[PDB]
Parts: sequence; C-alpha cells; structure tokens
Amino acid sequence: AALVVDNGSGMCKAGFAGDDAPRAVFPSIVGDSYVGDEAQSKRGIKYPIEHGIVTNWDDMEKIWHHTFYNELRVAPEEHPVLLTEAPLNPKANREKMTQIMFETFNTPAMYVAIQAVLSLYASGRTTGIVMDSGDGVTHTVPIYEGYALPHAILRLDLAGRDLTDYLMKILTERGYSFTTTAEREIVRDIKEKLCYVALDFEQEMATAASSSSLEKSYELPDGQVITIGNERFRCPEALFQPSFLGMESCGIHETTFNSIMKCDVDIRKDLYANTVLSGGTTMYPGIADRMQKEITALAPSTMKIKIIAPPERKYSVWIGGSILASLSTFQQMWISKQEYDESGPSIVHRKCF
Amino acid sequence: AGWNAYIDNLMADGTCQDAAIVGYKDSPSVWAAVPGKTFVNITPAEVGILVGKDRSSFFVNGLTLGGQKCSVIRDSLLQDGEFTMDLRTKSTGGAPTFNITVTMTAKTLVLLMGKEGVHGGMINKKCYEMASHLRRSQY
Ligand SMILES: Nc1ncnc2c1ncn2[C@@H]1O[C@H](COP(=O)(O)OP(=O)(O)OP(=O)(O)O)[C@@H](O)[C@H]1O
Ligand SMILES: [Ca+2]
Ligand SMILES: [Ca+2]
Repeated sequence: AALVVDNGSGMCKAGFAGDDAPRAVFPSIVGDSYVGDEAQSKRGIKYPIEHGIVTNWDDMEKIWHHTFYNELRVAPEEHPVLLTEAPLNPKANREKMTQIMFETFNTPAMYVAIQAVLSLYASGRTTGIVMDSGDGVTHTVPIYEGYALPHAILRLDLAGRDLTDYLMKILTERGYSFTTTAEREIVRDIKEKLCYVALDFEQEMATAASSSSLEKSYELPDGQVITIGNERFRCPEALFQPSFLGMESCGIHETTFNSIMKCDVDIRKDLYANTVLSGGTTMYPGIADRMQKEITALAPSTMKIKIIAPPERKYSVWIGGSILASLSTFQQMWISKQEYDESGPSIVHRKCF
Repeated sequence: AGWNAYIDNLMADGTCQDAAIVGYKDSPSVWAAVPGKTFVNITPAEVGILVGKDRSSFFVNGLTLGGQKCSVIRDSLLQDGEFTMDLRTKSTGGAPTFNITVTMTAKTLVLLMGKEGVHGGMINKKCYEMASHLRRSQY
C-alpha cells in the first residue's frame, strides 16, 4: 500500500509503510542523468535540498523519479505517498511538491509531514520536543498531540556537514591535506567512528593530557596514518559551542530551551519530561548525557528532565512515517486526487499541519 | 433558517461537535451556533483576543472560547489568503481534547470543533470552505 519518502539535506530514505526499515537509503545528489548513489561512485565526470529546503525542482523531480523507477521500482499512480518536509518549509514549496506529485506523477493520494513529528511518533509519543540534526540543518520542534508548534520552532544552520568541514579544518591545520571529496568520505568516516561528546568540555580538555584512551589512529587509503587527540570531542562540541565554528549562535541545549520558552506554560513540564533527539548527527556517544546536564542547568531545579535518544534515531523520521501511514486513521487524513481536482495546490495549507 | 443553515450544514457529516458563526465587528455577537454547547458562550473578551494586534502572547498564555482552555497551534488568522487559526483544547487530567479551526471572513468568524481523533486538517478544510461560501456572499 502506502509509500514513505524521507528527503534530506544529504540522505534520502524510501520504502513501504509497515516495513521496519527503509528499502533505499541513498545520497540526495544529482550530477543518462547521474543520481543518488550512482553519483558518488562515478564522481569525477548538485545538492537539490539545502538546509532542508528544496532549492532546485528539476533535480528534486529527478530524485523522485529515481526513487520510483530505479530505486523502489514501483508505479507512483498505484500508491498513496507520504512525503516528509522540514519544519517551517516555505509555503510556495509545499504547494509545488503537491503539484508535482498529483500532476507529474499522477499520485492517487498524498501527505506532507514535518520530519520531527514522525520521529516523536516513532517513540510512541504525541507530546514532546524534538531536536533533529541531519546534515544541513538543525531544528528544535515542540509538539502538542501530533501538531508541530511553528512559532516556537527554532532553526540552527549547523549540522553534519558543518562538522565534517570543521574536522577537516583542524586536521589540515595540523599538516595533513584533503580538498578532493573522494578524500572526505574519509574524514566523514573518521568523524563517525571516533567522535564523541564530552560531559564536561573544559574538564575533558584540561585532563586530556593524562590520556590513556583519548588517542586514536587512522590509516588513510594512501597507507599514511593519522594520530587523533582532543578532536574526537572538540568537533562535536561545536554543536554546544558554535563559536568554535565562527558563528554567533546558541548551542542545541540553549536552543531547545529557547523553544520550550516560546510555548504554552501548561505543557512546558511535558516538553521537559519528553525531549527527543533524532537524525544522523545526534548519533554521537555522550550527546544525551550532555543535553541532560545542560538543560538540568538551564531549567528550574525542580523540573523533571528526561532526554530520550532512541537507538534507531537516524531513521526515526522514516520509521515514524511508516507507522503513521499504515494506520487506518490515516486515510481520513490523506489528500486525494479529487480534493486535488477540487482545490488545487493550496490544499496543503489546510490539510497538512 | 438564515445563519443556522450553515451551522447545520457543517454538523452534517459526522465529524464535528460544535460550530458557530460570530460577527466580530463593533460588539462581537453570536449569529448562529450549535445549541447549548461551548461556542454559543464565546465572549467579546475572547473574540478581541482572536482579532487583536498582538499575535504572540496567546501562544504562551493560552486562550479560551466560551470558558474552555485552548492552545493556539497555528495562527494565520489576520493573514491574506489564509484566514485560519488552528487550535486544540486543553483538559485537566484525563479527559480528551479536540481540534478547532477559526476562519475569518469580512464580518465573521467561523468556528468548528472536531470530534475525538478527527484530524485538525479535515477540520481546517471544511471550516475554510464554508467561510469561503460566506466570503462571496459578501459577509
Ligand atoms: N555514527 C555517526 N556519528 C556521527 N555522525 C553521524 C553518524 N552517522 C551519520 N552521521 C551524520 O548524520 C548526517 C545524516 O543526516 P540525516 O540522516 O539526519 O538526514 P539529512 O539528509 O541530514 O536531513 P537534514 O540534514 O536535511 O535533516 C550525516 O552528516 C552523517 O555524517
Ligand atoms: Ca532530515
Ligand atoms: Ca494557562
């Protein structure tokens, strides 16, 4: 039955609903056409989505095309599709997505769900606030019974890529070199295997020297080895201290809090007892403990604070929408060709929120 | 008769539980409403809050229709081409809560409350249709 499609600043995930996991996870990139994984596997010879917003429709179109014909190899006009979007996605954009679905792909029914909302749902809640860091953008999204509260949503323009960038900046500041992106898959994988999150950054840095375990070694392809020290924790710390990256903004912990502060008083406790982390960039060991402590400091001393980080939290969004689009309740929720013939692209504004 | 045709039309499909048309101008008055339910009690106090300049304080303070406590989910009430405010009610303890949309015409608010588990999306759509019907009856 229903298709689920998670479109990301860097990674796309597609599958059928009722499935436990996707059935196509691929880069959100085009370059005969050159899409997805055939792009970063025959590299030498564009990122359509940027900070969660689509910037290029011809491309975006072609990814979807790829998703249906080459990836999920299925018929779009047979399937009600659930597409996901970023919190605060501009309006002309939710429209064009609707247009392109029913008219180009002639879909029978479709929905647009704020990514964060799926993740909160993936964990069996309907009230909570969700921190979702991917690759291009980080959002904090307070939620009340399945509805995002856009006025209290915050957007932090640093995620995964900014952190791969930062690791490659310091590692090069030491001597080593990378400027080809074939040699960046690399730094990415380093960031991923070895980086973690200090419970206390200054104390971590000041006691770093009595190392024992801090130190690690990574063999690059060209036989060469690199020694890695306080970088393991210093690069992900830019999430809490974005000054490390040159930017003047708040960290994820003060942002979450700032989002909680723009919400209705009568659910604030409920949001503090239900803060949910999701996205690839929240995968760091320690991040939960760290968020826990950071906000226990920001909150009244009596506020009960639970940070929740589900082990499948990198796929929380797609898992979330497979659960949702597979309930019966979901068809009294979807948008049909007829409703689309009656009212045009505008109907997203009314029906998806 | 008159304004009640609209209320009764909205109540017709199974999906909603209160509804009401309230002329917002001069002194706010209920033009029609579902008998002996919440919206019939809407006060000039709480309509002024739906129509006034400040569009943030209600997000933190909450608000009331009748005397019923409501969270503002999505406010575009005074915005051209949108005209809607979505909301959901608040219960103390265990009681269920329901979604609400209000849609503003030239002289009118259109207020619809869903039943339990009815998607704020359907509620938004309906309440917007009817109010479009009103809005090109020049009301
Ligand atoms: N084990 C890991 N440790 C640290 N970072 C990781 C790990 N695994 C993946 N990541 C990072 O998370 C990011 C993946 O982003 P995600 O899967 O959340 O979707 P997305 O494409 O980022 O959507 P968006 O960024 O627009 O929300 C990548 O930058 C990746 O490097
Ligand atoms: Ca994402
Ligand atoms: Ca209150």
